[PDB]
Amino acid sequence: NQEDSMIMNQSSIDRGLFRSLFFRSYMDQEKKYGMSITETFEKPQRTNT
Amino acid sequence: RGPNLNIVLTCPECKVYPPKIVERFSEGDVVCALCGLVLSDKLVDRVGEASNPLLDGNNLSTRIGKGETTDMRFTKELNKAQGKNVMDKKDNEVQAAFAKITMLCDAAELPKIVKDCAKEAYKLCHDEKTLKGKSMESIMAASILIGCRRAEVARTFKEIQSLIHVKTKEFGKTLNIMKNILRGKSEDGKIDTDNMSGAQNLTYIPRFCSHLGLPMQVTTSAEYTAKKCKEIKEIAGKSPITIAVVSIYLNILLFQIPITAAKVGQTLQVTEGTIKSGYKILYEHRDKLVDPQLIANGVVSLDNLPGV
Amino acid sequence: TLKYICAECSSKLSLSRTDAVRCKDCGHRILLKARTKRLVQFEAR
Amino acid sequence: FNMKLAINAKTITSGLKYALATGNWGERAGVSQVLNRYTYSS
Amino acid sequence: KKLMAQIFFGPTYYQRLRHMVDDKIHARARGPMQVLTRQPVEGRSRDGG
Amino acid sequence: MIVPVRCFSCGKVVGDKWESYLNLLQEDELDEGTALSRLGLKRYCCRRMILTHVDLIEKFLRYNPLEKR
Ligand SMILES: [Zn+2]
Ligand SMILES: [Zn+2]
Ligand SMILES: [Zn+2]
Repeated sequence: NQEDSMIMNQSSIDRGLFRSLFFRSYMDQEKKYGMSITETFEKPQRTNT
Repeated sequence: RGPNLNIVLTCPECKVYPPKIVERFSEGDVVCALCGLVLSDKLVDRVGEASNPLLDGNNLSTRIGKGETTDMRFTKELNKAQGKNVMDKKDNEVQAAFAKITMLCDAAELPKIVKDCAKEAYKLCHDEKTLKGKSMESIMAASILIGCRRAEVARTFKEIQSLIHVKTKEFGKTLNIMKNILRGKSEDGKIDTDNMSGAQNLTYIPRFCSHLGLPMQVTTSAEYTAKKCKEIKEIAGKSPITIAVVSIYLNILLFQIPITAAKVGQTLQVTEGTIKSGYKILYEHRDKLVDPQLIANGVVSLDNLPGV
Repeated sequence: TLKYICAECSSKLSLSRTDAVRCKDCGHRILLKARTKRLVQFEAR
Repeated sequence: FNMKLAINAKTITSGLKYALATGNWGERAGVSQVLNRYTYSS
Repeated sequence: KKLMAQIFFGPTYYQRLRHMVDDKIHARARGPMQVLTRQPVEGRSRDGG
Repeated sequence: MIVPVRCFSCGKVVGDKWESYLNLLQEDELDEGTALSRLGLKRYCCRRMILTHVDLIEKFLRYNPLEKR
């Protein structure tokens, strides 16, 4: 714990001390590039993509 | 008709063609999936500006403006000199048309996809021998109509005429010409789906109901009534606007909303006599014009519809 | 088709790639993909 | 004269949106920021 | 065995801060390069140097 | 959000005493110190576990379920 470090109890951590949830969100849109080219949400195959 | 200048990555050792190639982007490598040999290394993943090469083609231009220190004299004259360029004059006409299309599409509260399609329709259909004796207003109004239809948010002729002052005859002839041009460049150079057809009445109902402030349940019933209204030959030939309005009116009185035909026709700019005239035809087939579930539950009964 | 859930009326829907993203009952425009029905394993630590 | 074209509602709508989306108070910087939601006190 | 000294011991309110090491540790042997200068790219999230 | 199962420091089970703790506070009109000792929580490590717990799950339960069966 020298020089601004600390010792934490592993047993306390095991029981849930200072445990947290993390959430991350991902955004995506189906853009239309004018009148001809358009995108779609799909599961692409290796033979056509 | 030109030099090849094509690079194809293949494994010299495996010699299998075409090869299995994996792009280890994190490692910056292109490696043969079978033997592991690396084929190319040091692959690459504001300093520039973006442009759309579908509405502007190839045209790089830069503006002239003030800086942190600037004299108005130089700015005024440089803009004066830049305006007098003969080559850029041709495309400025298209850009000016784009500006007015954007203004019309923005004053109409239309989505960005609509104006992009409208501008693309203008560019493709412009600079052709067929559309040279027609007013630019007809061209713009027709392009906007096409753009709205391509976006599945199509409007009506009257709605577009509310902004762009063009009478019906020129509007129709220009629209027919532009559609032929787009079809012509679709084959030689897609364009249309089930939506391109004129009637497509089901698309109008949600907005017409919104203008009247009806609940969503009535709108869905109106859509069902309009969808089934095409089985009757005595009404099927009517305009899609009347087909949608009469169906909406039929449901308005079915759920007993206190809105009279005098205002329904005044709001949707449709003659009241036409509304009531069409309503009479949409009374001999009521059992086929009301959703079975709604009558089954008990929300609506057919005796709430007055009979003449 | 795949099953979704309305975010306001909690109605379970079945949409295809052609159907519009909207609740056919109440008209909401936000749908929640239903939870997967395959079991998921978790350590109790 | 078409009153629907004489008045462009987009002028008011964009100017207020652009100035609030960015911090650029014009047509000063940093006037609008993404609200911290890391914790209630934040 | 007893510690020769006596320890100041009691409850204190501590807070878990936003900085976690697992969101900072990153190493690069080789990886993508920038298009212009052809040097390692910037950013841990992009496998940068 | 909900009561911890164990005391962080020593691991004594404290997740079976929340309702007993609340009932002592409400119906018996006991002070929180007396209630903590009546529940058998002697070490101050265990006392702060129940004394400083915020029951947020009650707030979360006010929102209507995302998916009803
Ligand atoms: Zn190989
Ligand atoms: Zn719903
Ligand atoms: Zn304890």
